[PDB]
Amino acid sequence: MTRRVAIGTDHPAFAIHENLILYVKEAGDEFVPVYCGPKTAESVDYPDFASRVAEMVARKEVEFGVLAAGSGIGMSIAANKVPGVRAALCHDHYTAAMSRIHNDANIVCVGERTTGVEVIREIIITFLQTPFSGEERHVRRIEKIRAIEASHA
Amino acid sequence: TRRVAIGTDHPAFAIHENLILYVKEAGDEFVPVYCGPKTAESVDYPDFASRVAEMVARKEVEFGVLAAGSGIGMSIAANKVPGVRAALCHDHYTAAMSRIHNDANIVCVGERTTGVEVIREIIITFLQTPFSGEERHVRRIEKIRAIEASHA
Amino acid sequence: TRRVAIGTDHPAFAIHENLILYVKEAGDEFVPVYCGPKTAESVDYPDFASRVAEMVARKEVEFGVLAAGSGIGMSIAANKVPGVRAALCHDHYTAAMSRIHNDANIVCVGERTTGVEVIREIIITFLQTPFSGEERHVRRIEKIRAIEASHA
Amino acid sequence: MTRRVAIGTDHPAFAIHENLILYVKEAGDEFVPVYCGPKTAESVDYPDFASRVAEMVARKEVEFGVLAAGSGIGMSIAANKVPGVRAALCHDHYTAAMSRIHNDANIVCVGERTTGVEVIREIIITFLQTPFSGEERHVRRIEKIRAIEASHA
Repeated sequence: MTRRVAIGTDHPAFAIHENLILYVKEAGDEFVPVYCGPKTAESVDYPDFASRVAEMVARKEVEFGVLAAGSGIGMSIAANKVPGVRAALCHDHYTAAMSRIHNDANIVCVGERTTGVEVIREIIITFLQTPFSGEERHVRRIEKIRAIEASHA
Repeated sequence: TRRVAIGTDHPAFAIHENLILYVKEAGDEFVPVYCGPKTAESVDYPDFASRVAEMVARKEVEFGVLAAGSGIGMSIAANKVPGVRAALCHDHYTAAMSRIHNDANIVCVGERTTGVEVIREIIITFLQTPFSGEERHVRRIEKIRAIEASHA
Repeated sequence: TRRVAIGTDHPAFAIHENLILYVKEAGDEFVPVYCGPKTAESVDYPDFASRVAEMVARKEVEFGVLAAGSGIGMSIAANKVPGVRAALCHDHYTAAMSRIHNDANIVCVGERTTGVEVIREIIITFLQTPFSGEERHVRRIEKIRAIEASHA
Repeated sequence: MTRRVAIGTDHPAFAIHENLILYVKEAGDEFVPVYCGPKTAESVDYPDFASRVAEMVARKEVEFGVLAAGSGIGMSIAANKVPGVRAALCHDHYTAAMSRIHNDANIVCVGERTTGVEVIREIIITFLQTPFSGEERHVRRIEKIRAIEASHA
């Protein structure tokens, strides 16, 4: 009945991982943060934690992923390489909402070096709270994304 | 000659001629190859993403540009193609860093989120900015390829 | 009835009917009063900023909306009018916080920087979000009035 | 021959004031940061430091101002109430450049809670390095801003 939300970061975004845990809780009591990012401030490679969270989402161990890094760009590239993952790099409320409404995104990506924590807060909450629309055209398009995955499997 | 395949969906069709011009503005060496819809009628972004992304994957063009409503769908779909690194950019900084850190080969923009002058800036910056070639970045990009390999 | 004066310059003239509609979308109580140019020919933003800002200052309308290329000129000029608090917004968060913290009475947007769907979001959020009325915010807003007074 | 750049913040942006000093220097050796923000992390009111920096710019004690706060919105409202000041709230490279090119802005405002430090870095550098265009229409429009000031003096 509650909804698990896996969280990953690289090194620069480690400073805000408690923030991320908190922002997930702020979305609602039904959202459970599962912190899977570095345990310390040590330099890491983003694809390893993108992969870690992405696989959890793909295997359905969690419903949602949060990936925070310098820019979030590498996070969104790495995570989308995992089949079943729809990872959206968001920079504001609008992209966060539309990633859910149009793309039924299951991973939100943000940049610690690009986006202020209060906007990251807003992004995480909006992403978790905004439902997928279910509308015919979006379903068809998401299915075409799945078709692209299959053709390369 | 550095060829740049351009794809859009319906809302971004209205600015396709802008994208063609912005690519050229990046320098004489940059050659736009328009692969988007030829009318304003509604299409599905993954069809145009795939088309551009396959061209990049297969080395038929060096770069792609995908423009849609938000660009989010474009970046999800394009990245499903092995060898693609598609970066959804919303400013100069992300456009630059996508090349510097990630050696992105596709740039994604939202026509409904980002004004055309910033889209212009994004495209020019993306094409002009070189990959750093720095050690850690090369290692991380290979790690992306190792994720692809693990699912192929 | 909560009246909202709308002003633009030339690049934002193309979306003036959008702004009129976005104001209405904020709720039935919101009434757009268009005070921008009536043709696409080039104008000077401070003329339209002043016009809208004077209406807000004089209490003839509750709110203003200024749309230009970047909105930066709009926000500089509008703020030169005593009683105006003009907020240049580029997303939902700034639009909300301009009302919550600053009790902004004019919202400024760039047609060349910010896509129309985000402009739509900015306008709706700006108009719908109430000022917090919190103590520190009231004190700081009065401090803004004391800066005006010190130069009048 | 060098160019003084006054820096102010409120409380939340105090954490990054050394960043701001550094970013001004990064624009070039000709740019001299003059830190005028809070000396400590104590809660302050943004208009007081906006005023402080704005007056310095208006009196021409410095050429440029940097104001960093939560959102930067209040900073840009307060600073523009000082005659002679053209304070631009910027959130990216484009607005930073155009504030100089079109508006000959003399104060840049940023939000610590909205904009990541690396974008703030880019904003400050672009603002300081980008020249005013001098073009006829911008001069006329800036003069109309001055005219608005006069009519309320």
